[PDB]
Amino acid sequence: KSIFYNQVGYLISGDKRFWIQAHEPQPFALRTPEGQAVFAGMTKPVGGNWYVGDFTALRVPGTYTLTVGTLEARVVIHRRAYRDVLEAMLRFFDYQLCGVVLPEDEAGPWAHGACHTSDAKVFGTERALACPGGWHDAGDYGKYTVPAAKAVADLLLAHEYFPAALAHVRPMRSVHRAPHLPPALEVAREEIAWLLTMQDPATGGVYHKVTTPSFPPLDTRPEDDDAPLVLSPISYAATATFCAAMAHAALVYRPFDPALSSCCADAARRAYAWLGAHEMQPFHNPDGILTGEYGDAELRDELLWASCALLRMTGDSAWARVCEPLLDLDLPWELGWADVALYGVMDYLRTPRAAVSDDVRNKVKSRLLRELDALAAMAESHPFGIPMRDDDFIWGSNMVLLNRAMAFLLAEGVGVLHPAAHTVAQRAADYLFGANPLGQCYVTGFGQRPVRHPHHRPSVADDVDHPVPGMVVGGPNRHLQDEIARAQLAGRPAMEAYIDHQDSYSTNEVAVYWNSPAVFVIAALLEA
Ligand SMILES: OC[C@H]1CNC[C@@H](O)[C@@H]1O[C@@H]1O[C@H](CO)[C@@H](O)[C@H](O)[C@H]1O
Ligand SMILES: OC[C@H]1CNC[C@@H](O)[C@@H]1O[C@@H]1O[C@H](CO)[C@@H](O)[C@H](O)[C@H]1O
Ligand SMILES: [Ca+2]
Ligand SMILES: [Zn+2]
Repeated sequence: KSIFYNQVGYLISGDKRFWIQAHEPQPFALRTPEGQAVFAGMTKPVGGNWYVGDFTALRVPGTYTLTVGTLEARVVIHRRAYRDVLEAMLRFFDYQLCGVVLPEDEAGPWAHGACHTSDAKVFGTERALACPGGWHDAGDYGKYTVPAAKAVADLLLAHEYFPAALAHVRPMRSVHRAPHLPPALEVAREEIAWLLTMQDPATGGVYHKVTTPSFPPLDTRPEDDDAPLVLSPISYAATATFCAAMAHAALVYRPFDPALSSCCADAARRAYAWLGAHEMQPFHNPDGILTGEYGDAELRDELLWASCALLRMTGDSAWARVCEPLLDLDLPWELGWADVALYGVMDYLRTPRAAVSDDVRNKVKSRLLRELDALAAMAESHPFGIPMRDDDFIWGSNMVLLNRAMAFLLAEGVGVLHPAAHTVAQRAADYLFGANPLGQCYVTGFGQRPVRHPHHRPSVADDVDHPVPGMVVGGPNRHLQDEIARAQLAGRPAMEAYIDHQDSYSTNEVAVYWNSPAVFVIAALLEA
């Protein structure tokens, strides 16, 4: 029996809330560290056992003691409460670096030598290839094209939308090339550079992944993983998500790295030439390969994103001939990793009005507004005010929640101003930081109940005790898709289907595409 609140803190000019399981409204106070009362209010019902306490009006920064009943919590008010967590969430990408020496001056206890240096065999051939750099996908050391495209798309979007907030954070600056680009672009260049090695120079097709034939033991240090590396076959999705992320990078890097920008635009075109010459065939793990499949039977949403990305890159009206029919389909307007349509929607809507049908544009703008209203309706009925239903608590539910928060924020930039946008973003950060039924801070190294045992090979393998900070875990998953979850979590409601245990990969794994929308959301809150 306790207080559920944002364990990282609150913004001076932002919404401040706490939750408790109660039966009636209770008086509550916020005190200074000495004990003097500064704010007083009454709790109020929100659904079931849930009562809220809103202390938004308390604008004087500081470390306050919140008291309700006999319970006590330590809360923090600061003009930049989330800067530290944002910096850590952005440094996670530098911790995930493959084939790069991470020095102790930058990485501290989690420093290591260059891992996965050896070349990879192209599956079913004797041909080898060097595909170095990039990020280890998650808790495993695999490098997967499809989810990598989402991680890049998100960081580029965060820099485009919130560069002022991102300017206050510092990545592992000493491992990147000089002159130093803005923080998010410096971190994302590494993954973009790697992604280019994945494209077949012969055809323009992109390899789905570069992984060892199977998952090594959970206790493997990055440099001790020495099984042969295999390039899984070229896939439609890998190629289409690559084209999309590459054209986006071409626009963003134009004033910062013109050579990379040019290199990315040509790589996107060749990848689009591959799409029109090939069939929409889903990927399936070939015999022997037992690593993450990242499969998807629906590939029109990837074509939509790759077309719209090139439409925004070129600014050519000719591309709308291909976008506009795809924009008419009943595809889920989502932010990945498998349903990517919203990225295409965004790219289309952020293209000059002259190159698009003003009527298709309005229909697209209207669908998005209805989509936001549906997310807003869910948040209005959820006691934590998050656009979530019990059935949305799936594998990587924190990404579902963050992508939804991110959907509201992206829309603010294409004239779709929902009155719920900022509340939803605040509630999503509160949830992530401990305002959930488990009182769990879903980020490592932060809050009073941080994640101590994630499914992360460098954090399990090392003898440090504390895991790498700034890692966002998948979160509660009702399907119980691992032995530890099947064992400990049967019968538990959707939001409580989480376990802080290293073997629970379905609720406790970390990932590059789970940290990326967190970076967007946190930067949005700081900026506004
Ligand atoms: O479900 C597949 C994996 C999700 N990403 C990283 C992997 O570590 C997860 O996989 C499995 O790793 C296990 C945990 O040690 C090992 O037990 C298994 O034999 C793999 O399925
Ligand atoms: O758990 C994060 C990923 C670690 N590397 C291997 C991938 O299989 C893991 O991914 C997720 O895989 C799941 C199994 O197909 C899919 O259910 C999830 O939506 C992915 O996050
Ligand atoms: Ca898809
Ligand atoms: Zn590596």
